[PDB]
Amino acid sequence: TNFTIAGHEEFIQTSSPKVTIDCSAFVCSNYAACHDLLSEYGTFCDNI
Amino acid sequence: LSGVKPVATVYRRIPNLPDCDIDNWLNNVSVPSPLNWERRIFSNCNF
Ligand SMILES: *[C@@H]1O[C@H](CO)[C@@H](O[C@@H]2O[C@H](CO)[C@@H](O)[C@H](O)[C@H]2NC(C)=O)[C@H](O)[C@H]1NC(C)=O
Repeated sequence: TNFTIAGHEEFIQTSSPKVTIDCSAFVCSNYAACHDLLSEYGTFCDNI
Repeated sequence: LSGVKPVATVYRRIPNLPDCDIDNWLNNVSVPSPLNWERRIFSNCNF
């Protein structure tokens, strides 16, 4: 017989923070022997 | 793109052995004669 109007709310995720990782700073920071041994694995860091 | 090691190094470490203190014995106020030539052995110390 009598009515009213009510409101709700919701949140749907759409985006995500973008992350960028490199091998020149995570595995071998600045050393040369590590880089020489890392290149032995081939293109293992080109896929990440 | 791409993302050097300076030769300047800081080396600090607390010594584990005391100083030899050879200058204190050489500069002693008592000078032995050539017939005496007192001897002191220094071992396990830093100089
Ligand atoms: C439907 O409900 C609303 C809210 O309860 C009624 O509005 C109230 O009505 C009384 C009586 O006239 C007033 O004293 C209030 O001040 C009103 N409140 C508001 C927020 O408007 C409304 O009268 C009801 N309708 C019917 C047909 O019963």
